Amino acid sequence: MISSLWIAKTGLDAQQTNMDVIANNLANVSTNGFKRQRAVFEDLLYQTIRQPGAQSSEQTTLPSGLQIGTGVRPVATERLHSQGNLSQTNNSKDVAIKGQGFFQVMLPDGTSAYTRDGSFQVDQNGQLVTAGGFQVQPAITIPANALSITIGRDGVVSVTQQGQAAPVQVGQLNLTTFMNDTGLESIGENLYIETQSSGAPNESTPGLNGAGLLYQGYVETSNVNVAEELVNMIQVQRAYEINSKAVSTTDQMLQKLTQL
Amino acid sequence: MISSLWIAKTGLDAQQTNMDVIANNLANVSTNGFKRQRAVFEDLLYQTIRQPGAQSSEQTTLPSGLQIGTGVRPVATERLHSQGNLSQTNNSKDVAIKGQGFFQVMLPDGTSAYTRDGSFQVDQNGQLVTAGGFQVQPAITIPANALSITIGRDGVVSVTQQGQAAPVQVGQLNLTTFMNDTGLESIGENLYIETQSSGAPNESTPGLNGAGLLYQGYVETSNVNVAEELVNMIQVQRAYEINSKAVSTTDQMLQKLTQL
Amino acid sequence: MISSLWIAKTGLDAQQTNMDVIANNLANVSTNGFKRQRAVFEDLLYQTIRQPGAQSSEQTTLPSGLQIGTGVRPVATERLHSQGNLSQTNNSKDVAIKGQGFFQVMLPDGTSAYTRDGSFQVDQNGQLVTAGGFQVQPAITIPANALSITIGRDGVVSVTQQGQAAPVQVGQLNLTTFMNDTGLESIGENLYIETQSSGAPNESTPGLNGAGLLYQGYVETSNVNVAEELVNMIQVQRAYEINSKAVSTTDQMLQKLTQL
Repeated sequence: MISSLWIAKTGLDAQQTNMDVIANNLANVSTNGFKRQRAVFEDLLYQTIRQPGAQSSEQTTLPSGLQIGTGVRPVATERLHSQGNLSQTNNSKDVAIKGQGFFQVMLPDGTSAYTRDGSFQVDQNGQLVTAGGFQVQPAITIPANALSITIGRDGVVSVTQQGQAAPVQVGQLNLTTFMNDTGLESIGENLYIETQSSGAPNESTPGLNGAGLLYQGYVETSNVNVAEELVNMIQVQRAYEINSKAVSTTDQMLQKLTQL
Repeated sequence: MISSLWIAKTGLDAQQTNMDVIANNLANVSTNGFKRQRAVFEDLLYQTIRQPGAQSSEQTTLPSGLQIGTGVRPVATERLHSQGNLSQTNNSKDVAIKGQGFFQVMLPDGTSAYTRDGSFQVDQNGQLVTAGGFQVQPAITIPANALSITIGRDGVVSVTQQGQAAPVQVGQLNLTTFMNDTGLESIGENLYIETQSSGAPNESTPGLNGAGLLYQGYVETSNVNVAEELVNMIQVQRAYEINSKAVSTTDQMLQKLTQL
Repeated sequence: MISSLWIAKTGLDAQQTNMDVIANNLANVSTNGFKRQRAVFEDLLYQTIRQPGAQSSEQTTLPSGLQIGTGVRPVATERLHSQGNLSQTNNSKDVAIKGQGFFQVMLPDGTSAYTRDGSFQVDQNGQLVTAGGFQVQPAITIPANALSITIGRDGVVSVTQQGQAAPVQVGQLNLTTFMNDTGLESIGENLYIETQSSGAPNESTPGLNGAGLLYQGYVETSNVNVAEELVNMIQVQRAYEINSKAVSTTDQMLQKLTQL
């Protein structure tokens, strides 16, 4: 209709996506291992009318010609993979991570996902699963007569058998690093899957080769900054305010043109 | 948006960082070996509208030109490395430090960490560890037939064997001194790893070369005074209130402006 | 468009600058050595319609002719360089200044800046740097075998070596003073630079030449009068309300001028 109205529509859509991201952040406080997400925006086409070069006279140059431009196309959402603030859960199955690294988990379809969530569980068959039976990699099977479990800083998981005066080592729990942590594609369940952007996964025991360390009895909190989200929400509401104002102004312009 | 909103956003961000630092300081009272932190702030860019020099006429000079300025960027969260108070734990397996010095520790990489926590413990294989299987350096192996253990002010760890009336020298436990204590980067557990600003580690015997002494039966208490932290908290909370008030004022300004 | 509307726009922009200054002042509470700014405004053109002199008759003179006037152009922002409130931070690396004067600092660009922050450090090479690794002036280096540092209120810096019973004089730390401290152009980091409105930097030992004294273990707090800032913010909010109302009135007058 008018070049103005499409531009304002793109602006409204951009503010709406930005509010979607803020709402997803704000809802996911108190979710373990969640990574704050933030939208990066990007301006659209520029309809060039007079070429910014294009010497006007035989000598003059015509600096900074006429170009209009449209749109606010949202180009990406970066995920901030910073260390969450650890919290003392004092729970024997809850393990947190300090530094880079992701737990590897075998999805029932046979593919591997990666989670920064150590809110583990032990099922019927003794496996370490994670809130949904997603069996970890490599498998760790607690003996049926084990009493108490411990997970060292180096990932060595061992149990205290009954009667046995020793912590026999049951399994080894290793992490995985991606040379682009941000490029993982989340599929829900607090899980990410490998894509072309993240690059190949390097699996190693904790500590070695850039991975972090494992802290039993702690859980990683979401790195969502509450005040940042609140001011973001105020700013987004006002930007939406203003863009709808622009839509209405273009409406009034067009309507006065109609009754002409 | 409005410049005011960005400036006040940075103000709330800085005050939240201050509040979180103070909360960590206050919640870690009665944590052995904790080191008190404080945040140091720093203002951001100054948008110069008129340059403070920039003569107007051929005579006049325009003193103190117009520059707005933004932000309260927190330039650091430094850590005060003062000597904590000694308290009689009476436990023979706990040692504290008087003066400079950190107990060196082997991470699973083969690197070095450093901790002022001498509540040493015995693993299954007899190596001295510190709350996490951190095999102290250099390697120290408590004998199986240990009856009592002593650690002098020069750091020699010697044990009483059955039958023999002599404290056989089982190991030596020297401290590590950095030229900049503040520069250390914590990785939790009250452990610090060497970094470029801390300086190269100087490993040396206790008591000599500026180091401190090793006191058995003592634990060093956190250098956090509750009264100081509470007065600091009062000041910070009032600043936080004022900054949120400024954000709300800018909100009201904008929403009325759009009501126009 | 309308003579009313451009004047009202100038009023809105002046109030916006005023809120910017208030928000930067108010966000920089709890910033050591910060100085409050205050914006000074200045009315624009006065379109003369009838000259206030300009005899109408051979005898009458027409007092108080007709001139309309526009604009509220903000002409300057003066930074108030008074003494902040010294507080017992009780740290051997924090020194405040009592009276006039600035610490000179050598930026890596080679040029000189000046700061009223004593929140110093010692980097890996022993030098005193200022929360950002900026080498103070003149050169200084703490010997590696130092145990303490004291800054006499004359400015002489002396450390206590090991063994030696004498605070060997490491160096001398002197201040810099300007005739117009307000003229200094701040560039963030709490560092100002010499501008040609401030004048040549006159460097001298503390005390002499009108420079102030050095107080170790103190930090000079920002001189932001919070009550003045808050009442100013309320006043600015209402003034913005009023100017937007002026824009609204002009808009309605135009709207039923067009409807005609």
